[PDB]
Amino acid sequence: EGLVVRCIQRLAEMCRSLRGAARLVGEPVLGAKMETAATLLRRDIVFAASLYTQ
RNA sequence: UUUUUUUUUUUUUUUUUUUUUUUUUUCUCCUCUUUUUUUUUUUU
Repeated sequence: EGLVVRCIQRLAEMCRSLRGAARLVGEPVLGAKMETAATLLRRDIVFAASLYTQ
């Protein structure tokens, strides 16, 4: 479980960039379930990162 | 005997206003028959 988190943070970027395409076309049927997936993907272990964040 | 790298949730907020129910039409139009008009009066 070292490459899973990197694959996750790679997936979340394309899901964040598909919103601009769904908005450009004008088809919010997919842009709504994609927004729900985007908010459904953000966990807390992903953002742990390093020790002295703050 | 299969390594290394590919960022992410738009920025903004400390704007004034001194009125008052309604609201706006419909034309001129042959009234039939015993009468002058009876009448005080008293019992409420």
